[PDB]
Amino acid sequence: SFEQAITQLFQQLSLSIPDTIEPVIGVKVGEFACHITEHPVGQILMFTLPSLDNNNEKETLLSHNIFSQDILKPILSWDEVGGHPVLWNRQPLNNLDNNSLYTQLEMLVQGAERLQTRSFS
Amino acid sequence: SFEQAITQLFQQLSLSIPDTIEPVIGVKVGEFACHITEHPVGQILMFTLPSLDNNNEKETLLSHNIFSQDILKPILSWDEVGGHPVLWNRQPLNNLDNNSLYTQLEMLVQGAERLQTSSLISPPRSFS
Repeated sequence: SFEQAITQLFQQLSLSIPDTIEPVIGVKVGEFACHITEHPVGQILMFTLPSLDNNNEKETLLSHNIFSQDILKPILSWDEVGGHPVLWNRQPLNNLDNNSLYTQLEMLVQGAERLQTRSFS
Repeated sequence: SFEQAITQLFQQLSLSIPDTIEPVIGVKVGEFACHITEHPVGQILMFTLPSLDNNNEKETLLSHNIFSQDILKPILSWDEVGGHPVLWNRQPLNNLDNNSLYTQLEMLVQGAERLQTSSLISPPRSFS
């Protein structure tokens, strides 16, 4: 059912339907590299690694996480292993329809856009 | 199906079943007042307002929100409307079990207990 979900999603996005479906699928939407996988079993998980800013205060960052009427609104978190932010959303694979994966990906990138409101090595 | 959930819950918790069942139900465990409600429709939301500390840094507080295998692991957030922190979890009202609503409340409370910092001995504080 996961393979069917990724297949259907790639179709809707006009993406080359993979004959081989890896555990973690990748889809880039502009500057946001999104990852799609099943975890835990029966749950579709999508995450992106946003680039926050030291300027943001704790309460402001935590404000993004308040619940809303949309269960797909993404959660802003931190991965202590890698040492960087992680924005993610999740939904059940049992209760999934034709616009589901597509909508979850859209909700994730919109949440990522909301986190932005440069120097490099 | 929501009222059917609050009953089984209160029953496993040996609580008095109200006469009206407000859209938002309240259950208090220890020092944590936990609010329960169906939001959005079909989803059972539980939340409590935990006491935090400037001690914890932004990365520490956000690290509590990483995804894991447990979908009931609560989320720490901030409610800018009320101006306070909110810890919450949520699960499909159409997939509950004879141990789900319970495990959800337990996960929320355990999450709040861990964020709390209590004095060894609470001193007497004045007020009006």
